[PDB]
Amino acid sequence: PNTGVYDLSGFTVKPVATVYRRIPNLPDCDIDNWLNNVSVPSPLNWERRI
Amino acid sequence: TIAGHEEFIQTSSPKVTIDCSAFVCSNYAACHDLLSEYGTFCDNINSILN
Ligand SMILES: *[C@@H]1O[C@H](CO)[C@@H](O[C@@H]2O[C@H](CO)[C@@H](O)[C@H](O)[C@H]2NC(C)=O)[C@H](O)[C@H]1NC(C)=O
Repeated sequence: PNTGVYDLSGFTVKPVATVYRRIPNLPDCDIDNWLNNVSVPSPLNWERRI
Repeated sequence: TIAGHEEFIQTSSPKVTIDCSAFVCSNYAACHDLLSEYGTFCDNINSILN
């Protein structure tokens, strides 16, 4: 090649450290705050939550 | 008497360089693979600006 000044492109990539804020809809149901309840009912009078 | 007045003549302009592949297909490799078949399109732009 000839005597000159050549513009040579360099690169950088970044795949890591995403953030993903979301502003979600409703508050979580918290099933596990009910399944870890203390007063467990017996098979005659089982409970149910919807 | 003697009168003075001034005038301005422009002799130059700002020198602008453009990295054509960074402008079109910034960091994304699929875009670079697609742009590689227009071929001699960014080189004509670079040579005109030089
Ligand atoms: C486990 O389930 C019971 C429901 O049987 C929850 O009991 C409630 O406790 C509050 C305490 O302030 C009472 O005012 C309510 O009347 C109770 N509900 C009923 C239907 O009796 C209890 O809170 C649950 N445990 C947790 C951690 O949520």
